Amino acid sequence: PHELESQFILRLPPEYASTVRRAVQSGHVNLKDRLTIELHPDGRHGIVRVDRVPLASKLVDLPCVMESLKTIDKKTFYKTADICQMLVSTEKKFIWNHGITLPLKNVRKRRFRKTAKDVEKEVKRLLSTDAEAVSTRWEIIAED
Amino acid sequence: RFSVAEHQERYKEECQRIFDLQNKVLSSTEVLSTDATGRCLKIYRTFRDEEGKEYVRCETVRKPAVIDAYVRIRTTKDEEFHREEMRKERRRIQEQLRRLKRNQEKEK
Repeated sequence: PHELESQFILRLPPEYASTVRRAVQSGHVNLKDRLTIELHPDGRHGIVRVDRVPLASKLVDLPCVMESLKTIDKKTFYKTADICQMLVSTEKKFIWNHGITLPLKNVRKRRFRKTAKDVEKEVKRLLSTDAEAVSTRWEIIAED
Repeated sequence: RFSVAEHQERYKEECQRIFDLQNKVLSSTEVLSTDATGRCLKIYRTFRDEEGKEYVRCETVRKPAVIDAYVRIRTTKDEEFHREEMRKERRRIQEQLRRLKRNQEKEK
């Protein structure tokens, strides 16, 4: 079978980003030894090791949706993957408010329309507790 | 009292203005600085502990989002009056088949 590839964006500190960029544009396999990525079983924490120097990482959710688009002639572009996550290196904490481009900053707060009426999972847990019970008493309340 | 060119031109100009504001804001390379009832829900739960006990838990939900989803199920389950029903249907099919086999025996 075929499994859709999973692309994400890696953001590094600027000096380490310059060393990683120089090693990528060089093209040797020396970069392979220099750059490693260890993702912790939390799922939202990691180490990126640049030149064997550990950096602390967080996998965050991006507010917009990006899409990688490949081309052969630079006139027709084929969508290859959807990017929604970034492993910035240096829950509410795992949500990034800004977008990658310069015009998109504070997009989640300002350029996103918010419509409102985790919570569903809590309601399911409450229903399960009511089922495991015997007698349930309920009242919409006031200030108390 | 225009009902024709006025509405059409007004819509057209608002369209050009929005198109031109969006183009400018998006292509900007300027850096942007980082920046009804008022009623809660309370539930009382009765359970039996190991050995013999009958403790009762009173839990208050102050999240109006949890409230809405919670209540909507009860109101639905209150009007909803199933694995047990499926078992009953299998016990009906079992009886019908036996009756059919009795009918076959009567015919033969």
